[PDB]
Amino acid sequence: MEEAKQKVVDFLNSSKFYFNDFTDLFPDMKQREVKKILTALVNDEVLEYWSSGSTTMYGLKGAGK
Amino acid sequence: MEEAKQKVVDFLNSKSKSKFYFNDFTDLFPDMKQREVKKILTALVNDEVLEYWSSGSTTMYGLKGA
Repeated sequence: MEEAKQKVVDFLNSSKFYFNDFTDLFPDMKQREVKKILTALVNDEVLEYWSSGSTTMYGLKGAGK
Repeated sequence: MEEAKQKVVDFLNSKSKSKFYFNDFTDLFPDMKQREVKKILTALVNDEVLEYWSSGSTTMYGLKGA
């Protein structure tokens, strides 16, 4: 798959991570760009996300369970 | 994803251990051919939804990260 998406899968495939923890890992990306990459992974069901506090939290599919 | 692949995902995303045998899945899909079940599971592994394990004389599958 895509390189930026694989970077996200490997980081978690190893704590609690929010949307801004990901935008920190992609310095040369826009907030818009990173949200799209993470949303594409949720669509494909590699990741699963939800509303947590005043932002969003992401994890590998089944993290909640 | 397609119905056959979503079926697999719903079963593993439950409260159910980390990995199951290839035959645990063919057990769930009695209608499907063994070849077709191996096909969808290999595809799910290719898309990194599932992790693949060689176990004994057979194979094991589970949610990536499990």
